[PDB]
Amino acid sequence: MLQSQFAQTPRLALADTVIDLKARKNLSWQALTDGTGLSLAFVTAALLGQHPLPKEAADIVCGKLGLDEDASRLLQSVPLRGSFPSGVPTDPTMYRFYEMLQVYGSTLKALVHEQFGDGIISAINFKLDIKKVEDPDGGSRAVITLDGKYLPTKPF
Amino acid sequence: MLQSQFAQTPRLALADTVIDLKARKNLSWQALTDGTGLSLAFVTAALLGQHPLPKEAADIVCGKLGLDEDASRLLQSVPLRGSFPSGVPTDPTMYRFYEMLQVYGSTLKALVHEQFGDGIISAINFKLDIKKVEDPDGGSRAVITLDGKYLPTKPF
Amino acid sequence: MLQSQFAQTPRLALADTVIDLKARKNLSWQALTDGTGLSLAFVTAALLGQHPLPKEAADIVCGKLGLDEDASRLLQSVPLRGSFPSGVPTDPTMYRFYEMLQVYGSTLKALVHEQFGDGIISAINFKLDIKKVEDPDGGSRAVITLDGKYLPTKPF
Amino acid sequence: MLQSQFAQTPRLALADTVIDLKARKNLSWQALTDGTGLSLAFVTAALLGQHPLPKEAADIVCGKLGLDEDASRLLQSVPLRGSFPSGVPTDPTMYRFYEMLQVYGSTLKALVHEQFGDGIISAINFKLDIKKVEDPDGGSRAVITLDGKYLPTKPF
Amino acid sequence: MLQSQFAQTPRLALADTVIDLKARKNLSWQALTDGTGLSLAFVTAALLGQHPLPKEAADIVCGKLGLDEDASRLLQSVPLRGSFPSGVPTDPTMYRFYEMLQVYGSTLKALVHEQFGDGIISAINFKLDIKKVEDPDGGSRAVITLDGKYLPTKPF
Amino acid sequence: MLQSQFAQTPRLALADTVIDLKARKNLSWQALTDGTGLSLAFVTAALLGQHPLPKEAADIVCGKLGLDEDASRLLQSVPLRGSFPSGVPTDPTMYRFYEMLQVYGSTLKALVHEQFGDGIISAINFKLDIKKVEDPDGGSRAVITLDGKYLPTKPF
Amino acid sequence: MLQSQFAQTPRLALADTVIDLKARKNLSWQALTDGTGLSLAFVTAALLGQHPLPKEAADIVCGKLGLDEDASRLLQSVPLRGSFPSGVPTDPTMYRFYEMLQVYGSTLKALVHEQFGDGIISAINFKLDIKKVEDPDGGSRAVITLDGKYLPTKPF
Amino acid sequence: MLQSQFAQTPRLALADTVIDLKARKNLSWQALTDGTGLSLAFVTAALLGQHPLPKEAADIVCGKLGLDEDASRLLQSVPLRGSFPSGVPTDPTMYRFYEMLQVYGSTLKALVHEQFGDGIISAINFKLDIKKVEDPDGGSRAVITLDGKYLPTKPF
Amino acid sequence: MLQSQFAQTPRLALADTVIDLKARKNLSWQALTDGTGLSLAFVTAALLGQHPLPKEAADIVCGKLGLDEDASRLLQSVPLRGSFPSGVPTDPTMYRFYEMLQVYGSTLKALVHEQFGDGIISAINFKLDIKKVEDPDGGSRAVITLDGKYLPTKPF
Amino acid sequence: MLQSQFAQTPRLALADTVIDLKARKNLSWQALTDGTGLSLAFVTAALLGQHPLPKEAADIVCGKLGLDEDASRLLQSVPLRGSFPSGVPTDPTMYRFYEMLQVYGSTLKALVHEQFGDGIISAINFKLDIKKVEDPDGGSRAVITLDGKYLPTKPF
Ligand SMILES: [Cl-]
Ligand SMILES: [Cl-]
Ligand SMILES: [Cl-]
Ligand SMILES: [Cl-]
Ligand SMILES: [Cl-]
Ligand SMILES: [Cl-]
Ligand SMILES: [Cl-]
Ligand SMILES: [Cl-]
Ligand SMILES: [Cl-]
Repeated sequence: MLQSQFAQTPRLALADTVIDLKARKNLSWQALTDGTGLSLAFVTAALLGQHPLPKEAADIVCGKLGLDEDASRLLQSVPLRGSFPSGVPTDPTMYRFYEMLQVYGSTLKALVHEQFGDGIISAINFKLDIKKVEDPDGGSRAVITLDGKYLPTKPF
Repeated sequence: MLQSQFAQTPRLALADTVIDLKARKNLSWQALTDGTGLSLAFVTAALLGQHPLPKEAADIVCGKLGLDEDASRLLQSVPLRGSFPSGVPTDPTMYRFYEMLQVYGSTLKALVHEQFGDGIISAINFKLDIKKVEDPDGGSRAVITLDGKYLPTKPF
Repeated sequence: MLQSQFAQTPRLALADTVIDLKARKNLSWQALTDGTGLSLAFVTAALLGQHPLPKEAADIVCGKLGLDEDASRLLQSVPLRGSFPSGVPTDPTMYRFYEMLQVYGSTLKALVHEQFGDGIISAINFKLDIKKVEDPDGGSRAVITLDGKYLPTKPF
Repeated sequence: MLQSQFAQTPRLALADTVIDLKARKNLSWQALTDGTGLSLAFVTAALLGQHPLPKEAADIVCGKLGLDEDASRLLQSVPLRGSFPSGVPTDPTMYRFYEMLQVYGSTLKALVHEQFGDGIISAINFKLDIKKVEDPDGGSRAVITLDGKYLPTKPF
Repeated sequence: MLQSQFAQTPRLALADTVIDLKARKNLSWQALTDGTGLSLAFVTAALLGQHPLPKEAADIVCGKLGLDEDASRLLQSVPLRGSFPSGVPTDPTMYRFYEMLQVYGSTLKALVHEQFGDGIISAINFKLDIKKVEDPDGGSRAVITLDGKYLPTKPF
Repeated sequence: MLQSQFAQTPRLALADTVIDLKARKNLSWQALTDGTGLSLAFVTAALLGQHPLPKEAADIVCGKLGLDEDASRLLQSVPLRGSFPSGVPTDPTMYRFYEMLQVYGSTLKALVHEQFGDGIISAINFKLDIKKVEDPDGGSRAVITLDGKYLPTKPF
Repeated sequence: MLQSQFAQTPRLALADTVIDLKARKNLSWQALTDGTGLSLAFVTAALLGQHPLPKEAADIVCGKLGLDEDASRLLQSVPLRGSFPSGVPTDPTMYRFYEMLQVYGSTLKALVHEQFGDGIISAINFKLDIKKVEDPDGGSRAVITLDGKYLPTKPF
Repeated sequence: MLQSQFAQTPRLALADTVIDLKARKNLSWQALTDGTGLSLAFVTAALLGQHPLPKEAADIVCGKLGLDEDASRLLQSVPLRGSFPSGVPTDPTMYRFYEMLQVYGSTLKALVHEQFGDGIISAINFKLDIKKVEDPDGGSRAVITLDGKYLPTKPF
Repeated sequence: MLQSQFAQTPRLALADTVIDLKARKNLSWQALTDGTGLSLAFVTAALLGQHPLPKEAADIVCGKLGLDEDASRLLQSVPLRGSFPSGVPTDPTMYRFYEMLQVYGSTLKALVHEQFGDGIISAINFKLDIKKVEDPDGGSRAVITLDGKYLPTKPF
Repeated sequence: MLQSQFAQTPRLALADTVIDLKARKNLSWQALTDGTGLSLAFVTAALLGQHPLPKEAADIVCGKLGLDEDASRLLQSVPLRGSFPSGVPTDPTMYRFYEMLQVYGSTLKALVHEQFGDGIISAINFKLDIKKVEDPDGGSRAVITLDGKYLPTKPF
């Protein structure tokens, strides 16, 4: 039976505990995802308070971190989502993604309506991934793929 | 001498004109991008006030819309960027991209630091692309690629 | 080719014109919906700047109001939506619906997750209806029906 | 003597305990409502801090959860209401209901004044219910009914 | 058909005109209320954009100010209400009433629930009046009466 | 020596204690006022953190609630006043008074200047009272009297 | 009959005209105050939209600037006061007075309650003066005197 | 070596202790300042978290309050200043000083530039004092003196 | 007599015309500074509304831009300063300077207090310059020098 | 594996400890920087929560303060950066740097586009330095150097 949260505090406190135990055991997010059968972006988001995990995955990650059954039960609950509820990010790393939306937000709207029609690209029927690729200039680039269902607005 | 704007008002008024003339001439954003040698998302963003265009591309787009030499010069100016300066978007289409950042923002930070290191993904050394694909369950999906250079923090 | 707006100013000015002409001609919202084949809530929202109308409906409503082809083209454009972008409403009539959300918002979330699962009730695959009913206590009641698709959040 | 709260902190803390105990005991919101004679939405809202319960109902739900007399006394107090006092929700499930109000808020006002008159649809003399129905595509829909008394504004 | 406003701008502009003409003709608010059969507080609020007037009263006030049929029709339309939509007042005269609410707001809630019960004192089924009385210490006092219907919150 | 607070936290914590003890003893606000010689609204506001009480009254109310000398000393200290410092109220009961000010705020200013002159109605040389009347339409009404000294603004 | 404003726009527009005409005639604020019989701070505040002037003073100031009777009548109206309604000042000169309040605001409250009692120092029964003094260490100092009536808070 | 704070929390907690011990010992702000050789406004501000005290004065006031050497070391640290960081004050006593700036802020700017020139009146090279004077019309007045150095803005 | 502005609108409108005329004549900011005898950063800031220019410099730059005597007089007026009064910048170029303050703001305070003492680094007795330097590792760097007088906070 | 923070709370609590221990041992920021091989501004920012330290440097600074291995591990984690996430600073020392951005922000943008081109000055590839210089007029000045890489916008 699915349980849900009405406030962020319990799952943010669990995320605090994950960050601490992960650092103490010198673990990576990839290591916590290994063996769950789920995607790196989904499992990491769940541990940071933004998704529930299915029971089997929750128990797997909880064993790796040394978390108990109470923690696993909480990880399986549907959270109250939002990773920056208290204002636009000040952190440069997070801010750049907001800046991408500032520069291209109106473009995304315009091109969605041209290429698809009236409606939205879903954030729920939706997958996200990030990959590192080499830049021909020698550096590296992050390629973030947003893959969302088009939901049309139809007259009724 | 490259020129720049100190306020959004002139380029937003020019964007207003573009929207109106594009509708009057029944044009697409793709048609305005055709012949510029630049990508759809970049030219559309420029027309909506978020990038300068080089002189050649500015003159081509202005020719298609019936805009004069003053408009083309304004289009070649460096703008004061930002497509939603007056609050989080209320428009559902733009809001969904903000929601993606709310759910995955902390995950993106965590995975950038794991896969790249301390630093940022650029929003200016940056490419944006939208593809429309078929949805297996019926309908269509948008696959949006954000491609940004990794810039490391420099200890000093 | 479908056209879209990047700012609210043009459609809000058209809505201003609609309000003025509707009053001068002593028309009702029901009369403006009559003959479109569309629902009262959808057509009224479109006229107030929150939806595009298809060409045939746009042409019919503009005929009743005495609006020209430029207005009809604008009415057919996809708007930048949001009926209160400048803060929580002060108007008592609109505020009561906001108050309903303040009192029951956490309940709606909890019961959606219990009866449907993780995910959302859609605001896009969505229909709205308002009915007037006579109250046994004397007077009347409004029965507002929100009818939205459940979109599940699935692990990936 | 009926008692009331002047701050949200105690009832939010009680709601915290309800969420935790219902998860620990594998109870549903419907299970807690059973036997109170009150509607699911009302009892759930009360437990989440937005209504008082009558003594009989409060003792019923507290008995199921293992909460003591101090908790039941607090549940019987009139709360300081508001389920999102610290900003527009970031949670997608809650946000969609806010978005419905952004798109249709001005329409609701217009149609209330046309069909009822000057005045408001009450959020106090008011009932809310949520029903799950099938969608033809094999999924499901939520039909949320808002049923409020019309209170007229009359000259004085 | 009763008409309504969706934006404040037309009625605020009409209020602007009223203020200017009132000053030019050396009129009082009492003089504009005289002959309408309505209360000073209601007619004054209507002229300042916060209520509609019935046709007869609207034509009378409009006659005293020299306003035409267009102004009178607008005065008869249901407004989008709110006399300070852009922040807490800075004006000392209005601010003091806000301060009374800051000092006594929690007291009013506490005493309403004790003397009436759970529910609200209505701002819609509501009358306001201001009286001037001589202060025994010299000077004068304003006695402002707020007279609102108690609307109970009952379980459903 | 009269003492004063620089932060709300201690008196808000004392108010928390008052609410809890009042509920445990099934007391009314009227019972706490009885025997102090002061008005219900003043004593209630003091206990909710918005006024100091004189020593005699502070000792009487503390005796009824079971509060010690430390609580009484704090009740005698001048508070940092303000019953909603963190935003416009979400609670329906408190909000209605704010709405009253939104609708009639500009009217109150206009009528004060007409009937008194330039200046303010005091929130300091000020008395507040709430009375219940059993209204012929069935139910009851609250009659709230705001009684404030007129303080004129004079050239200097 | 004393007239009053409900919006700042007319007096801000008059203030714009004053500033422009003052610059064209190379006048000082002191020259505009000369002959009115009123204080420099009061007349300057009036011209900047924050006080009404008496008829005789309004006429004298209007004659020196070349302003007409419409301007004088508006200058005699009671304004909607507030010189920074749109946020904390960014201007360094005004900001320093705000900073004085940030550093010493809690001290001013504490010392008012110690030296006077519970209550306020009036901003209405109030005089402001600024004086220039030479600094013994070279340069000059501004001595700004705030002179306000103590209004006590008394139990009722 | 001079120490400094980067967050307000420690000095606000110390100010909390000062307020409590001052009340327990029935001391005045004047009594705490007397014997330090410093001005009442400076020492009171320091104790409320807004200035560091020199070692000799810090130990003297700590001796009067019964505070230990840890507290004195904290009182000697340069604070992160600001007595209302969380919004415009709601407290009437503090608010009147803010209202004074709302009414006269633009006047102060205007007269500073006239009597001194471009630049600022300093809030750092600055002294404040408060003086109680008797009012001829019965009662008392506060005379608050702000005394700041003029720092000119010169072209460079 | 030195003149000053009380609102930003005139100088922002003048800045608008500067930007437009500078682009039409294809001028550089350096070209506008040449011949004034003043620094590039000061003259540019003046033209963008943030400083007054001396008469001779104002007349020189106005001659180069084709602005008339009215514009020069406005350029000689002391402005109401602030280049982003309407929120944190969205433009990436301006935002980075804000981001440096976000990252290093607490460090600047700490190191100012250690190296200088209690007090401030002045923004008024202050010079700014920006210089382009080659980066030893490739590309270019901007070196922005902030040169401000230390003003100590001393006890009084 | 590099670790990162998702919330500011742990590194802000460590900064609290650093400040306390630094004062207790009467240390300077320079003494904490000595031996790290890093610059004063970088190490100080790291200790205040704004940068990770390399292991060697983290261990050295922890040895000077009496901090354990948990503190050092935390200092090596990439922080969620931002030294004023809860509003514009009230602290005068910090505020002056914000004020320099208010006065010169548009100038910096303008001159970056003139001297470098379209793009930004980095806050990430960035060095900060403070120098104390004696003022000829008596006293001292801070010469603060901001040294950031120019990052060009890449059209695509
Ligand atoms: Cl969605
Ligand atoms: Cl949706
Ligand atoms: Cl209601
Ligand atoms: Cl109501
Ligand atoms: Cl008052
Ligand atoms: Cl006052
Ligand atoms: Cl200063
Ligand atoms: Cl300064
Ligand atoms: Cl950067």
